[PDB]
Amino acid sequence: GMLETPVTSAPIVATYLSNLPAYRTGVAPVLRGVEIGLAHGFLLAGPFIKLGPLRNVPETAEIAGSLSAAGLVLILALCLSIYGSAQFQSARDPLFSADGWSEFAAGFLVGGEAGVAWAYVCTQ
Amino acid sequence: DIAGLTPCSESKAYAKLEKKELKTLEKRLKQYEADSAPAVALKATMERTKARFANYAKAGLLCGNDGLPHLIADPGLALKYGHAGEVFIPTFGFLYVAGYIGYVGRQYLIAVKGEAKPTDKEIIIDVPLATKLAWQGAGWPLAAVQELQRGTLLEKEENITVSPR
Amino acid sequence: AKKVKIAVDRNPVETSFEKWAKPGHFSRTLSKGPNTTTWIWNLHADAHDFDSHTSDLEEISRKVFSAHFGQLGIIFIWLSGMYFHGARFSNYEAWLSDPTHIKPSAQVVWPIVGQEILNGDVGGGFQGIQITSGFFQLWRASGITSELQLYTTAIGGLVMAAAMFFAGWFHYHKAAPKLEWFQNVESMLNHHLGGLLGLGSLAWAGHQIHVSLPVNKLLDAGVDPKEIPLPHDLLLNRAIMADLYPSFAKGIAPFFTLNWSEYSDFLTFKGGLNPVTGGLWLSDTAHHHVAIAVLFLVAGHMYRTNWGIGHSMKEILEAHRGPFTGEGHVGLYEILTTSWHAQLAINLALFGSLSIIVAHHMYAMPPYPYLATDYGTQLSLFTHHTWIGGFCIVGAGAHAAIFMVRDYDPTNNYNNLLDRVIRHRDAIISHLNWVCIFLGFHSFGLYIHNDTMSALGRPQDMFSDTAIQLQPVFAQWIQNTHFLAPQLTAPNALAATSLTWGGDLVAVGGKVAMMPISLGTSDFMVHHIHAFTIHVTVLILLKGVLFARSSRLIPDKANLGFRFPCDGPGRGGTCQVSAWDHVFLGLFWMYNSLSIVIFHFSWKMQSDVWGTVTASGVSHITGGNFAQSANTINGWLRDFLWAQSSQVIQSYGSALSAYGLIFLGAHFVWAFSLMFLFSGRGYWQELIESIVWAHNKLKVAPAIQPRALSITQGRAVGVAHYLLGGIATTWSFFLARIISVG
Amino acid sequence: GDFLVHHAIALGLHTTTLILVKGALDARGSKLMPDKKDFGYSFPCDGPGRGGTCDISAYDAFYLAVFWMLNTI
Amino acid sequence: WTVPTLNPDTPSPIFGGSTGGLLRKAQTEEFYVITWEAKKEQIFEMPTGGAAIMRQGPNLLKFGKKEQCLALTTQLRNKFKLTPCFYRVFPDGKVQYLHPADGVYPEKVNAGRVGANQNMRRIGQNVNPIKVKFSGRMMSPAEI
Amino acid sequence: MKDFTTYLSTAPVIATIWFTFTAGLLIEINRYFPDPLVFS
Amino acid sequence: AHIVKIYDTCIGCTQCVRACPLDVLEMVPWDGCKASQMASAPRTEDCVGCKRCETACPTDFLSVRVYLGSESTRSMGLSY
Ligand code: CLA
Ligand code: CLA
Ligand code: CLA
Ligand code: CLA
Ligand code: CLA
Ligand SMILES: CC1=C(C/C=C(\C)CCC[C@H](C)CCC[C@H](C)CCCC(C)C)C(=O)c2ccccc2C1=O
Repeated sequence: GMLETPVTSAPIVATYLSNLPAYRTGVAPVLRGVEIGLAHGFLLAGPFIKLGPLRNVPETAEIAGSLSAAGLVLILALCLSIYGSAQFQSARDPLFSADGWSEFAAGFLVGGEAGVAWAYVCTQ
Repeated sequence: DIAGLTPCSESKAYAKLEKKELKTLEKRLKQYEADSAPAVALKATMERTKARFANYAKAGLLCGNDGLPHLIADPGLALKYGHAGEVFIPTFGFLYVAGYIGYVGRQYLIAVKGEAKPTDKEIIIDVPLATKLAWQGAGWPLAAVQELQRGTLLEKEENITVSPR
Repeated sequence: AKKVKIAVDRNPVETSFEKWAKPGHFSRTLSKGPNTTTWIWNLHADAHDFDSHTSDLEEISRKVFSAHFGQLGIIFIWLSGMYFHGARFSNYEAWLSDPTHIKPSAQVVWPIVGQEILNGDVGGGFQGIQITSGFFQLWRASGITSELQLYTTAIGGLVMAAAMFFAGWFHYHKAAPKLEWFQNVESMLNHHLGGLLGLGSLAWAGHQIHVSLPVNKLLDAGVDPKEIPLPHDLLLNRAIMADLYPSFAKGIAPFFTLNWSEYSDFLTFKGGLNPVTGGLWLSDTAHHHVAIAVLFLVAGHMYRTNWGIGHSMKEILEAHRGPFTGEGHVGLYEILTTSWHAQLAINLALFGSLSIIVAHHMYAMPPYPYLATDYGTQLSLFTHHTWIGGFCIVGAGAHAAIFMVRDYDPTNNYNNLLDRVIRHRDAIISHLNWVCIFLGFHSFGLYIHNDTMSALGRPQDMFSDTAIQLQPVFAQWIQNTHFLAPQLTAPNALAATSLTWGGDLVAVGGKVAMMPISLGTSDFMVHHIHAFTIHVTVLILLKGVLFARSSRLIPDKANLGFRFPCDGPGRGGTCQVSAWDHVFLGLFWMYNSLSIVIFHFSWKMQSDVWGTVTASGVSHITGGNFAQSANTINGWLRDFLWAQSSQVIQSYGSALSAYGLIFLGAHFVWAFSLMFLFSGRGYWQELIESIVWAHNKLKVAPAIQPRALSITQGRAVGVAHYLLGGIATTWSFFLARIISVG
Repeated sequence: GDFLVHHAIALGLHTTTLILVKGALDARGSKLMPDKKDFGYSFPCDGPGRGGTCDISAYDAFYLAVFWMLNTI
Repeated sequence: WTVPTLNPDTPSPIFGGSTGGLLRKAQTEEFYVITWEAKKEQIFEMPTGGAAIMRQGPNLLKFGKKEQCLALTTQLRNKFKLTPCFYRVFPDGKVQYLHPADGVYPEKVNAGRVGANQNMRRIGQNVNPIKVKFSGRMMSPAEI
Repeated sequence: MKDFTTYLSTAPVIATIWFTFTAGLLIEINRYFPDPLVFS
Repeated sequence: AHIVKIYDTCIGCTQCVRACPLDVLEMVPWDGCKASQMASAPRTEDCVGCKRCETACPTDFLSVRVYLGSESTRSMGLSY
């Protein structure tokens, strides 16, 4: 069969993945979308603020960077939505279905924008 | 003169060009000894440079505003004004040699086609035959024309393979 | 316990010219003679492919052994010519008197068709082509002081060349070693470690201690070369040597009584560069070769041959067995004693990597007198030995794939290191694939980021020392550690090994020989370009080796062979799947990667190291513009290629005008090659059909049927012309530039 | 100076015409591929057999001729 | 001769495994199974890379595409003089048998086979492309 | 000796001698008649 | 699926069948040649278009011809 390896087949690694929102079955797709969106949205603000074109402005740097992070989350939400449209047109987990993914994309937008807003509040 | 050109012997720019080249050689000369090996070589170069500029002027070439010789290719203009040696005469000089080489090679190729194994006569040259054909090629224009008139120069259309059409 | 012994066969082959008159005799396919022009190319392509002519390993080994004598004989003719031309057509004797003002020259051209202008004014009342091979510096270091000494070496070189060709004939036609002889790897390593490298190093130490050191000590003192004692007078008269080095007054007793400190006067550990000549101390170099001699002589007593003591290489390999690697190194010993290609793959890899290491160490630690201040020699030697290393490494991939197709046998390799590597090749190539993509974005993307920010008028947004900074902190730490090594970690060394680490510059004849090299943002960016282009070359070559036998596209690629064009247009198209084609593609990337290496070296040296010393300070050739300009692609185009190519394009009418011609001609050959790379033989075979018709019409059609080159030969002809044109273009550009200004 | 450049232009026109004209007159077939018409204007190749047939279609003759057109212009 | 029936419980060679094996296609579209009898335990080369030991008696392997199965078949027949046969297996559980289609390898002529895609003319007797134009789809003159 | 003279008759050997001769003739002519541009 | 056609110049050498790496071709009885057998292409849905069969055919011009056509998972030679 496939080449066995500790990275591919280890107990500690398997348990960690099984607890991630993507693999945690039994949770509504919308809730998983919010949990995933919040984590990525919070991180997405970092690089824009520190290395953006308006990084050296004292107060505008925080606003401009976070506002660009919010924009990228919006674009990503569109990518999630159209992916579901193309992939699911006609199985065990509700997420991998036309109904499930549409809820998942909506949750990501709500969670992602909340994370970007929450990141801004931390700064000011 | 022809096409607005002027004889190099009467060209101001042509004369100035010779001084520039000789001046460059003279400048390098004065950093050596009188009869050292480098000095002798440089003096020899200067002699050839002076001879070259005299020969081209003596040949009656035409120089442009650049002061460099230009050649006349039209046979009528060349023979009219004595420029036959630039392009016209060398034209028939080359064709004789070019036809010589081509005719000799064609004679050898026909000669070995009659042999049992022509391919082995091409990688491994039959030197005695090649030398024989090399000397007889001096009369190629006569032999070439006689083949044309007797109709043995070209293959028949029916003996040449062609693709579907 | 097969004894190690000499074993030969008497008169294996007859010496006759019969087969000289039968081309293709070596191969069954070509022995029948030509029918199409394809036969001619096949004759030269397969001439040295011994492994395919016969299946007998013994016959293959005997041809390899004698073909190596022919290579040695050719090098001796080449070496003899270099020494001879130094004696008869050089200004070496004048150069010894005034090394800092006279340009080395050892080639003279005849006065024909006006080519005598290439005999430039080089100094010493001599006219000739300036050489960048560094032979004058090598001869001075060894102690050569007259053209007679050069002449005798050339005559000895020809005698050695004759001996090498006799040996090849003797050991193939008269006394050919048997296969069991060639397979004494333990014995060969013992002799090559202690005998070739070991005694060779000791013998050269003898020359340096007795000839080079005394002669160069007086030359540096200013003594006229003609008034220096001859090397044999130094050898016969211990009184003379005692004057230069008092340690010689005690003879060899200190060596045998272990009072080795007595020899401190000529066996030194100074470090740094000799201030008078700008090269390494020869007393340091002598102690180096004495130390290296002992290390290798000890190394040559490690393997067991006939007297029990020693190691068995098979036993070492089989003992190194771990939990993560299955069987381990089992089976490698049989692979490496029955496959010449496997041996060649290893040796080319390390021999090429060594040639690249030589280039870095020789420029940073100039080992010859007056080598450093001769910028043309420094640039040429570094660039020459980088190119040699590059080609050898690509060959290592080529002959690793040949082993994989021809000499690999699954029965002998089951669950060993070799087998397990093949069983996760997708994991290796997929990860190496991602690393290359990552390195391409984060190294070349930075240049694109800088070029766009600069064009937009946003210099503060660029990656540079005056903007967002990328400091090689790790490299800077190492430079400082080596600079302070003599204080605490190498107490008995007087100076740092190189002046690149730090300290003060050494200037010879008003020119900088070596000075500290600073690493900044531009150096950070260029280095990660090197890592990118090297990693990609590994990807291409390693992919070819791992997928030589099969892939998910061609499950039976081994049966097709090592060198085939494709498996047809099916499966979407399978052009260039063979392992030979991975060498073909790998050559382009090796050329791409080494071109940046030699551009990096050329610009960095001129900008930051090379220059003229004056009262105010050091003025460099390009005035320190590397730091601010080499962070954009536009900077390289304008400041490096466009500005420095001024010398080559203005060369006409001077002694350097030859480089101008080759600069254009190289551009031509390179573009000519794209005809073979961008086309396919289908077009050309149809074109020849119409051309053949004209010859048939005139009864002048050849008996050997014209054929368009094969698919593989089109790719081989393309890459050879592409490399020659590209490399020759840089070669002309470098020499015309550095000779003109350097 | 104009003499040399004009003759280089003629080389460009004649060579580009050669490639394009061959691509058209040989489009329907050739000795190496007598029945090329049955495959169409644009196909990859006929495989490595018969010595190799890379760039044998009439589409490929046009493809090679574009290079010479750019060079000429 | 009758069509063999595949036995899913057939033992497989001694192989550690590799990364060149089946992918997600096998679980969604199809995969291929090759079976044969081995006279003695021997080492052979896997078309996916590596070496495997064939058990004495029946052996069974699974491959991702047909060409991989027929590549192993060539190795077993030419070197080991064996007579392997392989199937096409679908995710729904259906099994399709092929090679040898009728029990005799195609290289050997056998009565009962019906010629397919045979044109009783030469290549040079095909019609011109103009005569098969506007036939509803791109059609070569050879098809008609 | 027959085989050796056969080897000298091979295409690469003949071409080397022939072009060595041809080149030498052209070089020698330009040595005694330097800079020929017009027949004159 | 590609198109594979056998023409009446076949001499029944069987080389095309041996060359095929996907068992697309087979030999069938015939009376039009000395060998009394002809090549057949019953399983063209498995053809990948390698043209190894055309490489192996001795007749001039070829007696087996492959016309690349519509692509699919099988004809594109994919294992994924
Ligand atoms: C490649 C083509 C070509 C071209 C464009 C020219 C062009 C020219 N030729 Mg040349 N010529 C050529 C080939 C060519 N020639 C060849 C192959 C030969 C035979 C070896 C000659 C022999 C020749 C002679 C003998 C003369 C010219 C002359 C001329 C000039 C005017 C007449 C002429 O030829 O008109 C255009 C050209 C053509 C239509 C092609 C055929 C030209 C024939 C062969 C010559 C015509 C001469 C003409 C009747 C002279 C009348 C007197 C004149 C002062 C008006 C003109 C510069 C005349 C001259 O020197 O004028 C100053 C002249 O006397 N040519
Ligand atoms: C005059 C002496 C002599 C003679 C008559 C023979 C005769 C023979 N040898 Mg022997 N041989 C000799 C000397 C001789 N050998 C020497 C000196 C060596 C040591 C290198 C060898 C090594 C040797 C080997 C290893 C083999 C032979 C073989 C042969 C046979 C065929 C050789 C052939 O086809 O050569 C024709 C080949 C050439 C003329 C090429 C010459 C290559 C040399 C090395 C010059 C290289 C120049 C180099 C490329 C220059 C750069 C090129 C660039 C400027 C373009 C034949 C029985 C072969 C054999 O028996 O096969 C069954 C065989 O495998 N010989
Ligand atoms: C391989 C390297 C090498 C060689 C060949 C030499 C050689 C020499 N060294 Mg040097 N040396 C070396 C390395 C070397 N050295 C190193 C690495 C060091 C650093 C430790 C030194 C340090 C050093 C010192 C300090 C001195 C020498 C000296 C000498 C000379 C005399 C040695 C002596 O007393 O020998 C004693 C005896 C022998 C070596 C045996 C000789 C055996 C002969 C050749 C046998 C001949 C037999 C034959 C059948 C007879 C001919 C018959 C025929 C005519 C018919 C000698 C020229 C001495 C000298 O004079 O310097 C100027 C000296 O003082 N060396
Ligand atoms: C120690 C070095 C070494 C040795 C001993 C060999 C030996 C061999 N190699 Mg390997 N190889 C090496 C290095 C080496 N290789 C390197 C560095 C590379 C990377 C470029 C390769 C890449 C390589 C490939 C890709 C192949 C081989 C093959 C072979 C085998 C046949 C070679 C042959 O017939 O050549 C005959 C020689 C020629 C046809 C002459 C080539 C001339 C070149 C292209 C000229 C280039 C320009 C010139 C140097 C300078 C300008 C010339 C001027 C006239 C303009 C043989 C076992 C072949 C094989 O089948 O192996 C099993 C094969 O396919 N090698
Ligand atoms: C300048 C010419 C050029 C370029 C840009 C590339 C680029 C590449 N080659 Mg190629 N290659 C070239 C010439 C070139 N090659 C030539 C002439 C040959 C023939 C010898 C090859 C042969 C060859 C081989 C055989 C291989 C490559 C590989 C690669 C890849 C290296 C790793 C990577 O992904 O880097 C990152 C990509 C880049 C640096 C490209 C430029 C990226 C820009 C600057 C930034 C991105 C733009 C941004 C998103 C904005 C887009 C906006 C737009 C959408 C509106 C990469 C795609 C290797 C590969 O695939 O490795 C995985 C590989 O195996 N090449
Ligand atoms: C130009 C070209 C050709 C045509 C090139 C050919 C046929 C090679 C020509 C070599 C020389 C010029 C011909 C043989 C010369 C003889 C040795 C005779 C010479 C006699 C004297 C003049 C020396 C291909 O065959 C080809 C194949 C595959 C991909 C690309 C291409 C490609 O681009």
